[PDB]
Amino acid sequence: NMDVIGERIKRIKEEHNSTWHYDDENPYKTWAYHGSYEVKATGSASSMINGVVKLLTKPWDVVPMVTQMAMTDTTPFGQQRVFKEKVDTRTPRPLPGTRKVMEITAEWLWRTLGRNKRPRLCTREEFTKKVRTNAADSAKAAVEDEEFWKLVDRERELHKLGKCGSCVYNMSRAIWYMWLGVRYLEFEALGFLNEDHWFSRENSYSGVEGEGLHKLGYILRDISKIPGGAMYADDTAGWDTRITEDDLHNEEKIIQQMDPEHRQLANAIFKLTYQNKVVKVQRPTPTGTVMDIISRKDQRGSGQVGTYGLNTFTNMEAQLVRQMEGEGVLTKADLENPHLLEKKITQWLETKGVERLKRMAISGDDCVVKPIDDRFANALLALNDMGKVRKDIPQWQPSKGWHDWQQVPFCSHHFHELIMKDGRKLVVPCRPQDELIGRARISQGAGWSLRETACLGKAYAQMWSLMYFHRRDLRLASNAICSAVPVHWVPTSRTTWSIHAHHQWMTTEDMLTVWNRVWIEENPWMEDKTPVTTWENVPYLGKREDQWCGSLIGLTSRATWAQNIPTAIQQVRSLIGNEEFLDYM
Ligand SMILES: COc1cccc(S(=O)(=O)NC(=O)c2cc(-c3ccc(C#CCO)s3)c(OC)cc2OC)c1
Ligand SMILES: [Zn+2]
Ligand SMILES: [Zn+2]
Repeated sequence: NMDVIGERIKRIKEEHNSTWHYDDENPYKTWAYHGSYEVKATGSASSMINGVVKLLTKPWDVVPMVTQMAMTDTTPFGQQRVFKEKVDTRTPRPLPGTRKVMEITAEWLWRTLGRNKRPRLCTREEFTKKVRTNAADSAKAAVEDEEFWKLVDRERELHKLGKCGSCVYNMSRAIWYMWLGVRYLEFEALGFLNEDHWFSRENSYSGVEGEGLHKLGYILRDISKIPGGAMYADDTAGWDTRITEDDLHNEEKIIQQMDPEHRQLANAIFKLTYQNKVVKVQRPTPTGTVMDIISRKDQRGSGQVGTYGLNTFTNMEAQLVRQMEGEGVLTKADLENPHLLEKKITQWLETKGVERLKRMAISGDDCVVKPIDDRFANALLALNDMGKVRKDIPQWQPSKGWHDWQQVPFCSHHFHELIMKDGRKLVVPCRPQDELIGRARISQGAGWSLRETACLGKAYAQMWSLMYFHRRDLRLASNAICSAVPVHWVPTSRTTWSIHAHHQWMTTEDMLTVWNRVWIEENPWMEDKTPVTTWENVPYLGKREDQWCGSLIGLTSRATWAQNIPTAIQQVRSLIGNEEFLDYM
């Protein structure tokens, strides 16, 4: 194993020769520990509060879920405890028959995904445009520096020789150039999966990449029209820690479809930074803070370019295998059998495979499956054996599914069908309101002026008018924030990092205009393109559903808040100063 990771460790070792030591009190049990050196502690024990949102959401100052979100520890203490709880595990190797089925499904799935698309290398100018159309960070400074690209070419030459000198996963401008350089190289070799939308619904059948939150509900509603059993949405306990060496080897079959110059670089990414990895993690000691240098041959690194796509691929594969088990194609004896018959797996994939993928909505580790019948609830042999053990349920307890798509959890949301005053139906996204308010009340980082804080508040208020308008409290709060923040101020920073976020709320354009564009114009499931001219024609959940999902409607504190909200608006206005403001109440 030292033949792949050696050069990276030797460099860190040499660079930190003053403080390099082998700490014998290290907590690594499944990760290989190479040594430590001294660092300055990074992180915060709590999270910075957005005072603009907090002032306009008074009834939530006392809500437990709202307070909990305002915490979250990124210090070496918090960092060590998250590592201990999840990341320091070992997944038992899947049985020989399970490995055989997985391998056959992986080959077939890769041929299907690349039936119209051809893999290709991504470029410096693509990476440059992405960094630029995100920054408006020291990443835009690096991208503009020629010496950064020279380090990239040096590293790539080592990768062409099957060597790695500086691609280290992190749990001076030199270390940062090595980090951004590692991400460019990964973007170069595997970025095509994201950039050329290999996991779009049209290309993957089960995928939902590029759809966006406002469309996931409609996709769930279309899956419900297919004959079969209930809709299952089982959560995996730490999906990324459950990615095995057999998973990684199946994921790399994609290199067979690549041009030779591309294959070489993708192989270097797999073999050197996925199937082997050098990791840096901060640890508090009595003497101070240290950086630990660890390594391992499996698991997925969350902060990686290929993570979403390769997780979507492996989950699509794992769910097809569970469907085969559910249908009787895969038995307990088959899973234990190394000399298992490939023919029936092939026959099922070639005759039923695409139809079976159409029954699913898969986004990373997130899945919804509508099997042909309910035998699927008890088809747990392959799932547990593959290592995709379900979260908070005994291993052999049958899965509980839903006979109503509106009750199905997917991507931290559930989805409602609303009837508009004009008779038209909308499918809207919903999540517990405490999470939405809790998230909006968090400002990202320290040393942020009122302008930047208010603008982030406007971005959250505008995300709510576009996605969560059907929530009474959120439409009021959103109007209140847009009344307190100057009209010509542009929403800054991001409200979310989700791949399902398209950020149409990042504008000074009228929100009712953006609403019509998303929900009417661009909406393929809205046949009648008649615009909605007033927000009074933009619907709400029924009071009871609103209450079921976290609303404070019907509470005295909420009535007191709604009554006194112009007073709070004026206090934010008077503190921001003399600018142009608009009354939305
Ligand atoms: C990923 O892991 C996290 C962990 C903690 C925090 C966060 S976060 O605050 O940065 N984001 C979310 O909580 C969050 C947001 C969304 C969306 C919101 C609006 C959207 C739209 C549109 C139309 O284009 S999409 C979403 O949609 C599926 C899924 C999300 O989470 C699973 C993320
Ligand atoms: Zn490298
Ligand atoms: Zn809801």
